Amino acid sequence: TAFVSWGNFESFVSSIINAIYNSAEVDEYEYMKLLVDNYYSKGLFTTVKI
Amino acid sequence: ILINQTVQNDFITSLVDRIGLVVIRQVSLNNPLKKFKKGQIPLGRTIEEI
Amino acid sequence: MRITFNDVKTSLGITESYDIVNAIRNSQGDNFKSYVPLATANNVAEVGAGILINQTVQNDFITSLVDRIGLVVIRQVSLNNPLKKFKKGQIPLGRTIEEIYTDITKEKQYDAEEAEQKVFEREMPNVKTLFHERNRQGFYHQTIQDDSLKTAFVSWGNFESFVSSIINAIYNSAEVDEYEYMKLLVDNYYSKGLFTTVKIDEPTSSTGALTEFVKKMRATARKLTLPQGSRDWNSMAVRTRSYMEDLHLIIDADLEAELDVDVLAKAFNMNRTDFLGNVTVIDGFASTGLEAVLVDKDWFMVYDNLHKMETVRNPRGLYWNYYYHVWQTLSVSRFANAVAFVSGDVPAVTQVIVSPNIAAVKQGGQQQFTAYVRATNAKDHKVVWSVEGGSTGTAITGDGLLSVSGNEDNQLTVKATVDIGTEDKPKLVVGEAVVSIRP
Repeated sequence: TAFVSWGNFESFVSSIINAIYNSAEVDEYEYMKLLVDNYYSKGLFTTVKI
Repeated sequence: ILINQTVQNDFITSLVDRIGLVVIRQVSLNNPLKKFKKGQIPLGRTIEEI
Repeated sequence: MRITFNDVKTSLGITESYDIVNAIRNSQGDNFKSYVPLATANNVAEVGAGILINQTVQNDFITSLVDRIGLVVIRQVSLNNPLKKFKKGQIPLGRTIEEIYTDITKEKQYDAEEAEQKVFEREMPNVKTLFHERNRQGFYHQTIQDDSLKTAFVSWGNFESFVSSIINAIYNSAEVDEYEYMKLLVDNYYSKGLFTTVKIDEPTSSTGALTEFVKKMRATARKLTLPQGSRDWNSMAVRTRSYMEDLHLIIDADLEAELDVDVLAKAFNMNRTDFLGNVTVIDGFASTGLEAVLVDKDWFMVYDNLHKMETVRNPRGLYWNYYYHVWQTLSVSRFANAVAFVSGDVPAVTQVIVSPNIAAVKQGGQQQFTAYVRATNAKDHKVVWSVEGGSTGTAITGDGLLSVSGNEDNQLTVKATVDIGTEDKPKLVVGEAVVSIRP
């Protein structure tokens, strides 16, 4: 009921799957950053004072 | 409905609902007394009856 | 009839600082000593600035003969508008434009035992919309009295050139107005507090302040284009990214000159200091604090609906009337990145954005709202949540979770408030969302 053209309907439909993949990529980046933060939190880095 | 207002679809509240059909009503009127009419007078103004 | 003028002086509308003739005459070793040997100094001085109204001058040898006009020059001018590359196509029919964006979702943990009873569980995607419409309708009117214009010219070339210049003036005026409208778009967007404000010290106070401006510009430009995206540079607070080839920075001429003379003429390897995005120089902004604006190409939503020109003739007055009608839509998109570099005293918090701005919930329903605070400093501010439905049993928690009363039917407004003022005079910044109720 929100569309009057099948092209717009399908174009809007595909964006949901695209958003799913974007969310997956963002979460992967966040996990990779959390690895470094956790390593520092456990005190296993070599700390140089600046 | 007199004077419509914007309506959002139930699945997604951001999208708005469109219109899918417009119809133009057409009527024709006639007068029933046209059978009592006489011809035309191209030139002149007055009719004399004797 | 015969329109004539009498006893008009050559000093029409002139306020002179000093009399140059008197300065030359009363010169004793002054800087005007070089003009003493000149013979026709007074004659040159009284006419050199130009004459506004001329009169008949008789020939100096034969009094009866009258001096004639030797040369006639007609000046032509063409004006354009720099911001024409940002215009979109045409809209023949309809009025409104709808823009739709969809955002990312969340993650859930794997649970085989829990999956037994939740196979058909559903959760809706996050999408939001923006709307634009036509808002400019204008016309330009010009009259031409060609038959009565013939006595002022002696050559058909001059007559045609004058008529063509009259015609071209309309297009020049249209171009000027279009430029002004598209500058007003940016001024209005800033005035409504929708830009992301970057607080600089001053572009003219000191070289340190100017190089700090350069550093902040480069940092913001880099931050705009990260591949993973961000939701800190747009008014709709959606996760989006930009591209360096699409970023446009608009500045003014005094800032450009300050750049060139201060941090480029003394900088070895100047490529480490110059501007990053595509640079456009305008004649400044009306707003007090604005100096530079960095936007995305898709920021502008300028379309045109009508461009036509129609003429009419007066058979009794013997003249033509030309009307040039222009209709346009002038709007901007809140889904694009838009940063404004502002120097001066700006508030700590510029705006608060509630991510679901339109919602619809059931009577026994719940809804989660998220508030984004656009702060110009590094201090973190806390929000307070409220609901103005008016009925008992409807309440919002301190984390933005709203629960609706089981028996009510009223429109609900959710309000997130931040206090940036001091005691006895609070300064509140308010973000609002609208909620509809289903039975």
